Amino acid sequence: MLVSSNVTMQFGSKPLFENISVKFGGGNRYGLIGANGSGKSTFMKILGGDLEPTLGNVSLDPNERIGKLRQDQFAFEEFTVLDTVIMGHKELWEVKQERDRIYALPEMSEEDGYKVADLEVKYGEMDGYSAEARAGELLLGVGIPVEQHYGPMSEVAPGWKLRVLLAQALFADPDILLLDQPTNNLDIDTIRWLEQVLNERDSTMIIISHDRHFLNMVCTHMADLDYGELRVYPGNYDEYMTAATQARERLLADNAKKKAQIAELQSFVSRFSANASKSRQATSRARQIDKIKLEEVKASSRQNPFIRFEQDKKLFRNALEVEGLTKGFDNGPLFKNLNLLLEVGEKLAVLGTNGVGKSTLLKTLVGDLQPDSGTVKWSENARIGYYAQDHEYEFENDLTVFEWMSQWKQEGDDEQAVRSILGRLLFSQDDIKKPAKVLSGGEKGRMLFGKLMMQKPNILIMDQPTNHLDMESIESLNMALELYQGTLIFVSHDREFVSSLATRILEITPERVIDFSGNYEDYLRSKGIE
Amino acid sequence: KRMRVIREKVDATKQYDINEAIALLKELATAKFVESVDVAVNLGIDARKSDQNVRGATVLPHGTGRSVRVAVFTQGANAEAAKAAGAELVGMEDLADQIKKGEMNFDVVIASPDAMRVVGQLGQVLGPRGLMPNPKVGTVTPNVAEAVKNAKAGQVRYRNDKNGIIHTTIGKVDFDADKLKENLEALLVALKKAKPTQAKGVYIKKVSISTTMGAGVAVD
Amino acid sequence: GIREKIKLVSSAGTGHFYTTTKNKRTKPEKLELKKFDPVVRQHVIYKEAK
RNA sequence: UUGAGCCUUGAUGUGUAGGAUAGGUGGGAGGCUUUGAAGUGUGGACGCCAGUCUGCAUGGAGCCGACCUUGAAAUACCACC
Ligand SMILES: Nc1ncnc2c1ncn2[C@@H]1O[C@H](COP(=O)(O)OP(=O)(O)OP(=O)(O)O)[C@@H](O)[C@H]1O
Ligand SMILES: Nc1ncnc2c1ncn2[C@@H]1O[C@H](COP(=O)(O)OP(=O)(O)OP(=O)(O)O)[C@@H](O)[C@H]1O
Ligand code: NA
Ligand code: NA
Repeated sequence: MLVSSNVTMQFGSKPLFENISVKFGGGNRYGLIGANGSGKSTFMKILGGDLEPTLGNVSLDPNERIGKLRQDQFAFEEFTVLDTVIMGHKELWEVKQERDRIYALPEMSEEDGYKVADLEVKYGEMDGYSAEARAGELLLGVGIPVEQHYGPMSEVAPGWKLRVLLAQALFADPDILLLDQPTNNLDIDTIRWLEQVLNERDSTMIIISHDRHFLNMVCTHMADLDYGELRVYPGNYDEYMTAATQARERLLADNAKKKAQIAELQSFVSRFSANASKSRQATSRARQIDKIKLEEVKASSRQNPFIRFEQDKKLFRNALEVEGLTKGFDNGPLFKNLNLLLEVGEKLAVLGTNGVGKSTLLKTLVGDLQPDSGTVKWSENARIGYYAQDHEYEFENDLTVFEWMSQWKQEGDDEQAVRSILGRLLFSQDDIKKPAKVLSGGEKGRMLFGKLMMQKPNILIMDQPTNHLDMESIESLNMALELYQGTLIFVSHDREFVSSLATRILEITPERVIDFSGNYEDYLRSKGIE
Repeated sequence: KRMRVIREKVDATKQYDINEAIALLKELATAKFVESVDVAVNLGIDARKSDQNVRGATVLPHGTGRSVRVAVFTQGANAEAAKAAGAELVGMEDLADQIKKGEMNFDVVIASPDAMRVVGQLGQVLGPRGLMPNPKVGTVTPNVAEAVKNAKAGQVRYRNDKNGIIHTTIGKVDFDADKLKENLEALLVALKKAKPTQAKGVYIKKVSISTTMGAGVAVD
Repeated sequence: GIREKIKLVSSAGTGHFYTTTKNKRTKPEKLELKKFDPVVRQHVIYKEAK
């Protein structure tokens, strides 16, 4: 049983979680849910053994192995696919690193004859012969080509190369699996495959995610990272929901009862205890208030970001006009001669399903030049806000959080406004002093909203605006973005968001481009799919 | 059929005697064959850890009753000494790569610490069948002439299944009872010696002796 | 109160430790001071733990 | 009526590329089937749905290893699991 004792990690000024001591394993699957800025990923890489915790320890049996899904894409670009998907079993890979390095220099002397001769028995007893073809029909299950998965790791297009890293996680038949944010920005069919395959093997995966479906399919227990503690609720996602809600509501009712019978007692203590001839009748109750002692209540970490988008100078008639749209890089033109026109106030839901130009069209519209389209045009007083799916480049800088937000304080906005626009986002001056590139995916996404607020743009463009974001920071978007009076072009990969937010629909089919007016419900009825 | 009528002829739960079991094997052997009989012993270990594996090789006192065409993978002085050792292979870079390129395999792999041609030429075939020399198994040894005796005298090798059961041929049905007895005993003793350090519990949990086509029974 | 106790374990290999107090809100990282280790009688580096 | 466990018995554990739903060993390579077949007369169970398991037999005495593409070989069959 992989066990952890009294971790108490402190990042900056307040512990994300303190004195956690818990056992894991036993062949169960544990969800790891919590609020978007609750340090769950920090706990995960503490548990794996990457970074040492502030306090306490984490012990795992040395023979039993861990497999963690890392986000370091193109960290393996130098060498090919079929060995980078194998090198995730570190014990059998150093074997090859020694086998293919000792051999080269001539010749196999009488230290080779016993350092490399019985090195191949390590290959045999780690099953090195059935390595590629056991990983071949795992990379094929993922969907990284079918027979072409080979050559330099730069050969596979960076659109979906991270599926190699995903398949690297469970190839080794690992007991402990620690997949972290497994299916962010990912499709649905390969998610179906992952859900079906995860529970085929008998391991002890700890899975951190925010969608209900994945957790319910592949979970057996859940852990929270709320209120600075993880307490394990057995069951499923709905079971955790009902358990947490019921327990918190009963606590906030026990509190009511204790408050009532403390206030009534204190009333008597205040009336008496100063009377000249009845003073000693308040002291049988002064000592009884000292025995009720309502239990500590800690603020829930969920919260709600008060996101409010406001236009600066509204525009009229056509927002944009685009004609000539044709562009292709390797396979051919993803979209050929696409014509659309957007009136002001329109909302577009341009969904693509994993690699049809669903993001590069938005990149062209915001400006990524050299298309065949010669008639892309914006409105005149147009101000554009952009949410690209890659938040890494905007944070590849050593700027602190607040000063980074202060790149765009408009003429009239001060320290007070630039800091209230993130205080509104429940960011603390506690965290105002930290470097920008150290924030989680959801925290970076919300900071990007804190930047979208400043420009007050009359056009909004979002490319999967909800990614690594929890339930509440998606609900705030659903209830704030709908009250925005400017133009909106977005692509939410999920279904409920587009069905409840769309006004017009425009998807790039792998050979052509569609167009339709009416939300995703009516589009679903037109398609025939329920 | 035969195996619907001998299923009642042999009992599974009852543990037979060492001599009585082999007598039953000889009386159950029907199909025309040399029928090299084997024994599977359930070693009590866990395969999840590399330190508890039992990879070994030992010489039987009577022998298996068959000969193996072991290939000497050597070179230089080592590859030249094996010529008069009564082997069935020649150790050289060309005879290994090109010669073994179409060739299937040999019974054993000669120890070639002097040459540099029998290291990885096996590839998928020379390792998939476990034909590579190893120091623990004695396949990769400096005394080619001495290892010739193990190659020709029945140097039986044994390695664990991914569960922890070691099975190997103990002889042929033509062998006599008082010879098969000591033949099995020698392998059992070699396993007892080869037992690893942290092998908790009782290590020999069952000794299932059997033939190729006959039945399989316990003896102790 | 807010400033609680830590100990600076010795990085000379032996079991020795100075004791100090550190404000864990402002400083979230460890302490690194060169302090005299009397078991080995030389100035080594003294990391903090507990 | 049903839980928990054990002995025994019997089924199931395919992509590719290959004849084809090959678990690992490795014993062997020629054995199974006529105290009644490969295929045919015919149900149900399982299923990545292409296929396996299964009453008997009018007729029945004939099917599977060698080749082959594979990291590896085949209910030719038994073993310990
Ligand atoms: N270098 C740092 N200094 C200070 N605080 C940091 C640093 N790195 C991370 N943090 C904090 O640690 C927490 C990390 O949270 P975590 O990464 O688990 O978020 P998450 O969005 O739930 O996870 P993920 O998106 O990675 O799946 C945040 O509160 C963040 O502010
Ligand atoms: N610069 C490029 N070089 C090579 N191929 C590219 C390049 N840009 C895009 N592609 C490929 O063209 C297709 C366009 O994919 P795109 O970038 O639109 O992602 P998506 O999966 O549609 O959506 P999203 O990026 O929003 O998740 C993909 O197959 C991608 O691999
Ligand atoms: Na993280
Ligand atoms: Na994508």
